[PDB]
Order: sequence, then structure tokens, then C-alpha cells
Amino acid sequence: GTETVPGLGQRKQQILNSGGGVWDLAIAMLETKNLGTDYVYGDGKTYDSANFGIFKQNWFMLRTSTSQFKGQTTNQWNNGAVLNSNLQQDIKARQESQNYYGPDKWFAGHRNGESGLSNPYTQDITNYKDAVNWIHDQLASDPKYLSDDTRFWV
Amino acid sequence: GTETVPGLGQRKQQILNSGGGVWDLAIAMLETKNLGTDYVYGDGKTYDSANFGIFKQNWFMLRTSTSQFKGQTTNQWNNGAVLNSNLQQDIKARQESQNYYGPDKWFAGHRNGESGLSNPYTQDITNYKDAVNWIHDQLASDPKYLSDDTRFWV
Repeated sequence: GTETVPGLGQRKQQILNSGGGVWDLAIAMLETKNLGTDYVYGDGKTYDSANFGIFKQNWFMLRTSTSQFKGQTTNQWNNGAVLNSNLQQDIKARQESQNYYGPDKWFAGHRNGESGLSNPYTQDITNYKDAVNWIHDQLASDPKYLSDDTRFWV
Repeated sequence: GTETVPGLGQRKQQILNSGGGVWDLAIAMLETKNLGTDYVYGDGKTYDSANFGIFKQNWFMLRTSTSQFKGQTTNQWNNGAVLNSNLQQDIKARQESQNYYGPDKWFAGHRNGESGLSNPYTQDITNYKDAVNWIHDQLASDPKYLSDDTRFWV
């Protein structure tokens, strides 16, 4: 459905002004209500499972597929927390990660980490991918949704 | 299958050093044998159908979904020819186009233009997507394929 979140429109514009596209906005919109990074640290997870930034990218993905973190170890997972305060780096990391894995494998590793890359096409990953695509379709339907306070949720 | 193409490794590394990811390399690899732009001008097409750059992006997609050509008209289609000699702009245009439409719609509009956006899941579009994914899998199977002269063709 849809809900109105006061001030969300300014944050959408900040994401688009910081290198994000509509597709990035759709992913972030699914992950948090406020397009924010103020969920609990690591979204409560640690090491390769820890989540950072507006997309809740996991550390496994960051350390294997971004210019900023490639080659870093599982033990260095707290390094990902800089994405909670640097929106430009957060967006660039997700785009690089998707351009490394391609969209199908990026979805799988984003959702199921390393085990997801072993088969991107299970139903659980499909459900997440379908939800992002529905949200993108809504955002792409009218330019007003790129700057108003409308949130599409699944 | 596979084939060896002299000079291909140089073009692979230029793509990966000019903003492109392995995902971009897979798409370009499907579109031309030499990762080049020296097919006939527009690939023999004109106006919204004309193709430019190493991905053979069409002018309809360029004018509707990139920052460089945003808002331009069908009649301005020769403006896309700059992509035939500016690889950085070529790659950035394709990545922006995909972030605007999302991967599934980008594939559909890349393959079938504006009408593809209305029917994005035809067998032909699916076949094209599956070809890119297979090619990406082959590139990703050994780091040497990112700099050697091996082409994977479908």
C-alpha cells in the first residue's frame, strides 16, 4: 500500500541528488520507512551478516564487490558503519555491488548473503525482487512521487 | 560458445577502467564482437531506433532516461553519436538508463524500444536477458577472462 511520511520527499531528493536513481530509491524505500540509517546498529547482526546504510547492504556483499571495501575481512565488519553517515558512499557502494554481480545475483546476495549467490532463483529471493519491482513501478508512474511524501510499502 | 578475438582484452580493461562493471562488460560482449562502436552508423537505423555506443543503446532510451540527453527530441537523434567515441559517457548513460527504468524495463526498452516498455517479458526479451546472464557467469568464472582475449558468444 501507500502511506504519507512527513519530510520523506526532501530525503528522496537528497538520495537522487547524491548519485541515486529511481531504482536505488525503490530498494531503500522497501528497507526502511524513513529512507534512513538510524535502525539499530548492524540491524542487530554482526560480521558478514551485519547491515549498513539505507539499503541494509550486508558486510559480505560490501567486502566482496565494492571499491570501498573489497578485500577487507569478515573481522573488519565494523568498517561498513561509515555508510551510515556517508550517503554518497552508500549509494556508490550499492551501485558498484550490483554492477559487479549483476541484478539477479545482487538480489540473491543482498537477501541471503553468500549462500544466496549459490542459486539466485529461489522463491524467497523472487519475493523480495518482485517487491522492489512493484515499488519501482509505482515511483516511475508519476514524477510527483520522486519529491512528495508518499511511501509505497510491501 | 567461446572464441578468441585479438585486442579484446584491451577493450575489456578500458570498459572496467571507465566506470563499467563486469555486468556492463557482459552486455557489450553480447552486442558486438570487438567491444567497439564501428558498426554501421546508427546500426542502420534512424530517429528513436538509432543505436549508439558499445551497447547499441537506442535513441529513445537515451533521450528518456539519461542525464546527458534528458528531454531531447526524436529529431535530435544524431546527438547520440558522441557515444561512439566517448566510452565514459557511453557507460554512464547505460547505467543511468538502467537505474531510471529498472533492470527488467531497461532490458525491454533496450531490446524493443518504447513498445518493449509495454510488454517487458516476451520470449525474445527473456532470451536476451538469459544470454547476458550466461555471458556474465562465464566472465565471472575466472578473473583471467576480465583481461584476456576470450569472447563468450550466444
